[PDB]
Amino acid sequence: ARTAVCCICNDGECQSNVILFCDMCNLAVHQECYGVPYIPEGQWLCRRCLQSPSRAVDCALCPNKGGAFKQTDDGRWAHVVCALWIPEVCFANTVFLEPIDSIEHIPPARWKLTCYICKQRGSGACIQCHKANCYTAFHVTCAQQAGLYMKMEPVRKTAYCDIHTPPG
Ligand SMILES: [Pr+3]
Ligand SMILES: [Zn+2]
Ligand SMILES: [Zn+2]
Ligand SMILES: [Zn+2]
Ligand SMILES: [Zn+2]
Ligand SMILES: [Zn+2]
Repeated sequence: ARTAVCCICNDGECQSNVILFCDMCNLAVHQECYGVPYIPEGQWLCRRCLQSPSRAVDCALCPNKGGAFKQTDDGRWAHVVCALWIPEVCFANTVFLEPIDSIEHIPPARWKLTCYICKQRGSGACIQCHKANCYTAFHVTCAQQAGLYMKMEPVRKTAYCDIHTPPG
């Protein structure tokens, strides 16, 4: 395996929890952000390149492409980071961080919000600014690519619009 920031947490701090590179698509992920408890001595492939090596995939939860995908339990693909941040979604196995399931428990309202970053409605499940009584909505990956503050912390997962970026 080959051991640039982890595209799930956007942190470059490598260490016991290394950043792996897919030997086919050059995806870079922490073994703990993507669910890789054992690293192979030879080539490592992400789940997308194991299954759909010559075809990119769509996220079931956002309109954006690229980054780190797992299969869902219902015939789709989703971003790890989208599954992490949407409250009703989860991972069936929390060590392997797969499959992504419970997408059917997302309230229809999330698909009716308008992402204020890409301005699209109905193309993914939005989350909202964690600020009380701020209703600004965004896709998880749109918040990531736009550089909004997004923190997971022992586990609370708080994301903020640019008005409400918290002290730090
Ligand atoms: Pr299920
Ligand atoms: Zn990471
Ligand atoms: Zn790959
Ligand atoms: Zn996504
Ligand atoms: Zn968006
Ligand atoms: Zn806000």
